Amino acid sequence: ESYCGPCPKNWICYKNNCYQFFDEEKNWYESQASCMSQNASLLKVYSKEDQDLLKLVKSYHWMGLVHSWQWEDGSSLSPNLLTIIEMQKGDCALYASSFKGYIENCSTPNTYICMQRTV
Amino acid sequence: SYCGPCPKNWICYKNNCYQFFDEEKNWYESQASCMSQNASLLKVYSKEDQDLLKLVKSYHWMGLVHIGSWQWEDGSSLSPNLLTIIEMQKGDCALYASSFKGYIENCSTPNTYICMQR
Ligand SMILES: CN(C)C(=O)[C@@H](NC(=O)c1cc(-c2ccnn2C)ccc1-c1ccc(C(F)(F)F)cc1)c1cccc(C(F)(F)F)c1
Repeated sequence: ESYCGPCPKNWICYKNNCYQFFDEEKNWYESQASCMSQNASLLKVYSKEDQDLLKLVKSYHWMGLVHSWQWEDGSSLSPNLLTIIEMQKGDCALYASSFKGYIENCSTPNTYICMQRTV
Repeated sequence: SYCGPCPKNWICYKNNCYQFFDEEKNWYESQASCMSQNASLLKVYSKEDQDLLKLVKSYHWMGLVHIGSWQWEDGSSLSPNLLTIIEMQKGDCALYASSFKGYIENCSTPNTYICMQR
């Protein structure tokens, strides 16, 4: 038993991370700017256990992974977290279940997931 | 602010706790499963407080049953203007589907289910 947060009211909270799904399709850069305007970043995958809700996410959504692969915050992609699969020539990646990243053209519009860490 | 309290591995949203269960069970077995977790099946009371339900994919048991109207496990009645009820099978139980639909279903049919706690 626990509390979850802190998060803004309109975000899903799970294991002290805040998540928000955006259905208006945008390219990777526009998606990044949208999350930033909400004091957040695109989804960062750092723990299969602490982010196991991602097993339930269907369809395909921008996350903050760019091409080695690294996150927006400049940190590296830890091994054993995502299976990166070629799909379209590009330097950005879409999250899909379960813990997959599909390589995609950064200019192609897609739905996206923003995330705020609380620590 | 903070959301909860909830059990550690449940989703929290606007102070309600939600858990999806992938093992298919009939309505009665699903009700017993949620009760074992000191919870109940999903109750829908507000499209605003529960707008995350717009994002739910597929069909899942909720706590709505027919006896002279539809009622939740807790005995309260279905509020008007909350769910569109759709009938394509003979039954006395209902599956939730987005967006704010209830599909009448045979209580004996195995389905995935959503538990909720508050
Ligand atoms: C992109 N989005 C939005 C998805 O993918 C959504 N996924 C499913 O709703 C979803 C898909 C499945 C599933 C397995 C195989 N096919 N499908 C559709 C099986 C179950 C669910 C599910 C059911 C109930 C709940 C609930 F009620 F406990 F919360 C949460 C998920 C989604 C992912 C993560 C969180 C949410 C939510 F609801 F919290 F906002 C929704």
